[PDB]
Amino acid sequence: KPKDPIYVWAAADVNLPGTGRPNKSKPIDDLLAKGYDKGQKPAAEEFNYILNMSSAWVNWIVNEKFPELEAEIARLLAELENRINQQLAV
Amino acid sequence: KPKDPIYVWAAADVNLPGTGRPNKSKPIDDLLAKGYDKGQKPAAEEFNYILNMSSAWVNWIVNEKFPELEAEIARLLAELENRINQQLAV
Amino acid sequence: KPKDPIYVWAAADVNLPGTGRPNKSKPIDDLLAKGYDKGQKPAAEEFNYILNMSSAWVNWIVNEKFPELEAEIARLLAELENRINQQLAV
Repeated sequence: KPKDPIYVWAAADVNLPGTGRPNKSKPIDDLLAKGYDKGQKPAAEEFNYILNMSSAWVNWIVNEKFPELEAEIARLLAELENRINQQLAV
Repeated sequence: KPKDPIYVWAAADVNLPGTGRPNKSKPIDDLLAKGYDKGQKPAAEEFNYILNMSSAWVNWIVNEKFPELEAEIARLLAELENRINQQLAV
Repeated sequence: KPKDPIYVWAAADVNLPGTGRPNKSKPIDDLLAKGYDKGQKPAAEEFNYILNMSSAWVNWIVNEKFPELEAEIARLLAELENRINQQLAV
C-alpha cells in the first residue's frame, strides 16, 4: 500500500505573481486530443492543471468515495435486517 | 466533487508531423523503475503515454467501475430481500 | 476498460546516477499550493515523486481495494441470507 498521504498539486486558486493570472487553466481540447509534439512546448498553466486534476480526483476516490460507499453498504444491510426481523417478530 | 469532467490526456492515437510516430509510446521499463535525472529532457511520446495512463484509468474508475458497483450492490440487496419475501409468503 | 497495465513510475528508490540525492522527493507545500510559475526550473525529483504517488495510488485502488470490497459484500450477503434462512427454518 502507498505509505504517505496524497497531496494536491497547485491546490490554491490564485493569480501567480509572475503572470498575474489564475494558476490553473484548462488546456485547449485540440491539445488534449493529441498532446505535445517536438516543437510544441508546455505552458505552466496546463502543466499545473493536469497534475492538480489527477491529485484531486485521487483524493475524491480514496478519502471520499470508499468511506461513504462502505457506510452505505452497512446501512443497506442494517435496514434490510430490520425490515425482515419486524415481520419475523410479527 | 471537483467541478471539471475528467479529460483523458492524448485520448486519440495519431501520427504527429513533428515526429511522424504514434503520439504515445511505452517508456522502457528501465526508465519506469528509475525515472529522470537533471540534464534529461523528456521525449514527447513518453510524456503523453504517462499522462494518458493516469487520466484514462481515473476516468475508468469514476465512470465505469463505480456506477457498476452501486448498481450491483443495490441489485444484490434487492434480490436477497425478494428471496426472503418468497420465504415469508408461505 | 483501459488497455494499459498500469505501472509505477520511478518504482525504484535509489540515488540519481549523476546526483547523490534520492530520485524522489516530496515538493515543499509552498509549491504544492501554488504550482510552477513563469521562469521556474522543474527538477526531476518533484516530477518523479508526484508521478510515483499518482501511479502507486491508482494501482493500489485498482488491484487491491476493489477485490476486498467485493469479497466483503459477498461475505456479508451470504451471512445475512444464512441468518434469516435459519430463523425461518426454526
